[PDB]
Amino acid sequence: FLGANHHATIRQPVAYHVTHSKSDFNTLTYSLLGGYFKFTPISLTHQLR
Amino acid sequence: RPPEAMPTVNATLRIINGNIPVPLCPISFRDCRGTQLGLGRHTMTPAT
Repeated sequence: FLGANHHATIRQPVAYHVTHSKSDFNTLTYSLLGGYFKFTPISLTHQLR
Repeated sequence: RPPEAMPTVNATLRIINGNIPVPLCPISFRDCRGTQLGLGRHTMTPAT
């Protein structure tokens, strides 16, 4: 009753990144930051520009 | 008291990798293996 992996706003491979990034711990934030950009006929019009 | 049997051969399964005799799996191999494990993981501080 709280959600599902297939209907949520965040999926498991999104956490597999944070759990095994093994980065400098100060770029992981800027990795997630991109990791939260939507993928839509509209969004790319913002990003690729 | 081990009795006086006639000598026979018997074998035991080396249970883990480490038991391999060292002049067949040399030191620096295991050390570089662990180093490959030691990538971006935790390392204690020199003072400790």
